[PDB]
Amino acid sequence: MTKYKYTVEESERFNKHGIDLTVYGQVDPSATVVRVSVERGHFQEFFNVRSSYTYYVVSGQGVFYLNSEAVPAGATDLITVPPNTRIHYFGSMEMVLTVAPAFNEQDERHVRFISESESPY
Ligand SMILES: O=c1ccn([C@@H]2O[C@H](CO)[C@@H](O)[C@H]2O)c(=O)[nH]1
Repeated sequence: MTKYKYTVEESERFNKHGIDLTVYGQVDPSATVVRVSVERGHFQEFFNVRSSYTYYVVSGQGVFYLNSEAVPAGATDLITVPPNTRIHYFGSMEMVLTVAPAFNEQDERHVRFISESESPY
């Protein structure tokens, strides 16, 4: 009766601000986990008032901007962003993202769009 396994085939998959998201559909108040694929960048800056965003970099190389501070990131690195921190990133990377407490779109806040020319990837 209990669903333990979620697959890519059954996931919701869409593009948002230059990234390709795989949202498995996990429901759990403690955290939710998604895949993020980025070719050149996440061309938007945002923050989340409630949840920490933890990015594990599966492959590739990029750079996060966290409250405007550059944080280089590469394969096998863990990037740990606390709540209420402005986020954007450039790069060519495959990542696994944890949002803890569970992602709620109501908690996210748009700061600005970013020109695609700003990414050096
Ligand atoms: O369940 C989730 C988790 C993350 N994201 C999005 O993934 C990006 C993470 O950088 C942000 O645009 C964030 O809103 C979603 O859309 N849904």
